[PDB]
Amino acid sequence: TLGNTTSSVILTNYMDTQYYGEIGIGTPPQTFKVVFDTGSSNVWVPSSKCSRLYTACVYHKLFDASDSSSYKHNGTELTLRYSTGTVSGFLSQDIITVGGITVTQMFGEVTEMPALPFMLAEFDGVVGMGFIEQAIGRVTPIFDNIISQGVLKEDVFSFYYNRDSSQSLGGQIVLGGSDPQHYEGNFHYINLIKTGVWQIQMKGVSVGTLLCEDGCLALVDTGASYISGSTSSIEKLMEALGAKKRLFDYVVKCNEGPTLPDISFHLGGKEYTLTSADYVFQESYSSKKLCTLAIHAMDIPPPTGPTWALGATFIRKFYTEFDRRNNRIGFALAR
Ligand SMILES: CCN(C(=O)c1cnc(C)nc1NCc1ccco1)[C@H]1CCCNC1
Repeated sequence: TLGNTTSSVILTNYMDTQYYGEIGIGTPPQTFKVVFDTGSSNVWVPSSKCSRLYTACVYHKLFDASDSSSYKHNGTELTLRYSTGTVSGFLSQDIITVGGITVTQMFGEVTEMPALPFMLAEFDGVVGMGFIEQAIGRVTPIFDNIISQGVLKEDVFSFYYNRDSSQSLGGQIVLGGSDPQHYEGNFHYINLIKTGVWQIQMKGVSVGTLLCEDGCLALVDTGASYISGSTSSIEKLMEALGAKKRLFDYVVKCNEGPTLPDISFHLGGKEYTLTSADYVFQESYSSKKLCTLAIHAMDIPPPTGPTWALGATFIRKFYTEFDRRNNRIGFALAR
C-alpha cells in the first residue's frame, strides 16, 4: 500500500568516516544521533541502564525509558555482533520520529557498549535499514513499519553522502524516493543476489582486472566508512598499489597518493571507477608523511560473507537507491 509522501533526513558528515542524522524517541522526544545502516536490520541506542563503567555510556546520549510516557516494556535480551564490535542490551518499544514520520518501533536499549570502537563514534546509535530476515530477535525493522502506514510514495530509500567534512549539507536520506538535486545521469540497477541482504553480484575488481575474476559478492553498506574486501583480497589489492600494512589500515607515502591508479568495481554491466582522490585521505603531499587509504580488510563471516563491502568511500561518488519493491540497488553519479 503506497501513499503520496516523500521525506528526508539531513545528515552530518564527521571527517568522511561517519554519516549520521537525528531521530527522536519517546514522549517527550529524546534526540539521538544515529547511523542509517543498510548492513544491519536493528534499531538501537545506548540506555540509561548502561553501567557508567562503560565510558562510552558516559560520553553519549542515553535513552531513559523512565522519562518517556509512551514507552512499552519488553525486556528480551539482544546481542548485536558487528564486524567492528559488539553491543548488548534488551528490547523496548516506543514512538520514534524520523524525518517527521512517526512510528511505533521495537528497538534495543544498549547496556554493554565497549570503549573500542564506541568511544570513537560521534553517533549514539544505529538505525538498521536492512531486512527483517537479518534482524536479531525477528524485530520488524523501522522502514518496514513506515511502509505499513501507507504514506510513502515508493517502497524505496536513497543515500547521498557529501565529500565536505561547515556551510555544507553532510548528506541526505530520502525515505520514499530519491532527490534529483543530488544525482545526474540515469540510474543503473543491480538486482539482489540473496534473501534479506542489501548484497549484489560483483563481476571483477580492477586496478589500472586482477581480483574477483570468476565472480564475488558486494554488500552495499551505508553504515561502513570504507570499502572492504577479505584479508587475502585486500592483500593483493594493496601490493598492487604499493601500500604498507599497519594495524587497522593501509597507508601510502603522501607524495605517492596522487600517482595511485584507479580502482574499478564491475557491477551489473557497468564499471564503477574510483580515482586516488576518491580513496586517499590526502592530508599532505610530503614524502615524510603517511596518508591512509579508505579501503581496509574486513573478513565478514557466513552466511553474509565472505564478501566485499562498499561503504561511504563508494557512496560519496555514487548516489544509491535501495529499492525494496523490486529487490534492487540503483547507482547514479552523485552531485
Ligand atoms: C555502525 C556500526 N558499523 C561500523 O562500521 C562502524 C563502527 N565503528 C564506528 C566508529 N563507525 C562505524 N560506522 C561509521 C559510518 C557511519 C556511516 C558510514 O560509516 C557497521 C557494522 C556492520 C554493519 N554496517 C555498519
